[PDB]
Amino acid sequence: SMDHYKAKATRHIFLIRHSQYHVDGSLEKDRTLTPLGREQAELTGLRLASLGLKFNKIVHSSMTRAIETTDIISRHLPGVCKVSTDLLREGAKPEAVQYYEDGARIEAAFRNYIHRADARQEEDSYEIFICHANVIRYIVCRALQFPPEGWLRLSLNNGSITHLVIRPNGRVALRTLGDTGFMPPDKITRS
Amino acid sequence: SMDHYKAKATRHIFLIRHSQYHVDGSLEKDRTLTPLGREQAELTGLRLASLGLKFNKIVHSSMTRAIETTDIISRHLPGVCKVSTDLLREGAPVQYYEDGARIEAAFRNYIHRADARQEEDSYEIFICHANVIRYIVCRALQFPPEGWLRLSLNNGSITHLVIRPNGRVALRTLGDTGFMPPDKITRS
Ligand SMILES: [Cl-]
Ligand SMILES: [Cl-]
Repeated sequence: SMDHYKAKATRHIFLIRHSQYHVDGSLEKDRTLTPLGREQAELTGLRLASLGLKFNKIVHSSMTRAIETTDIISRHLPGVCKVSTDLLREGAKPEAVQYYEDGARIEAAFRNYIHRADARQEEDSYEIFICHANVIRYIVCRALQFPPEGWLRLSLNNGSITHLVIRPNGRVALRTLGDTGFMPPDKITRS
Repeated sequence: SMDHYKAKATRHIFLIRHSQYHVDGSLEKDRTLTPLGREQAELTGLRLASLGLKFNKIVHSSMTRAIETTDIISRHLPGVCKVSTDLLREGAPVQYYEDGARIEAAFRNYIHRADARQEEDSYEIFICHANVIRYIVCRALQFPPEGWLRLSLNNGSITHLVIRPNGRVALRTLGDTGFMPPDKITRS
């Protein structure tokens, strides 16, 4: 649950991990989805469209993998606005500096997108965020008031759907985590 | 992760919540699956069988709703041994102290206990109720057990924990019913 949180209606937060991608592309623009990754994103779009929900917004990382996952999923959700954000990117001892930076960035995403309620919300909301495993796991554990170690102990599939429900008083329920039940096992990957 | 734990191989723990059942049934023998519940169990059985895994065991609650969910799922898993246990039974929706103690006992007997005989990676199914599944997840991951009620598990859902030999635990999915059509999904 969440301290100092007050929103006007319930929020349904769907956190989608980007699909399988070419980790070894030289430049960020080369780090596109794999053919399997494109099929994963089709399955995720099919699933989301099948829920009978009107989504308010798709917010997505500006990394190539997340833009492409979004391009595919959005075809299934005609009329839903898309917002690109650099805040949901991952940055380029190296390890410690990178973790320090990533910590700040994932907390920033939490505060900006999850803890921050919109004063202009007028009904229950259904919000899609397409991004990466660190920020998704972190948001889940942060929202549920789990320990700082905790997010590293989750492991989420490519194209997976995580559903958090946030009540106006800040009560949080995790309805599903890392759901790829809608994908055949021969399409399921972690990277 | 878990302290005082050394296993020989990795264990894949699949925690399945019983399907939808008749909550108002008078006696425990009347609290059977609803027709939709039988449908949910079939979907969960189909999903489990599709994973290409030879499951080592199916451990289930001795409650009617769990026995019935198991009956259906086991049809999809021929040859897999089944063990009934009262350790996974739930009490009513200060007797609650002993129900609490029993979920800890369950965690200890089934999850924290590794088999010295198991030298190969194992795949273990537990079919039981939302309270003990949520507790197990929190305990295995060293989350505040009071976190338990922040987790919501659909009927017939699959929750998957991975336990490495050194006791490191990963949560791979929680409350997965993505294999069920939306109109078949229930929480009670
Ligand atoms: Cl991303
Ligand atoms: Cl049960």
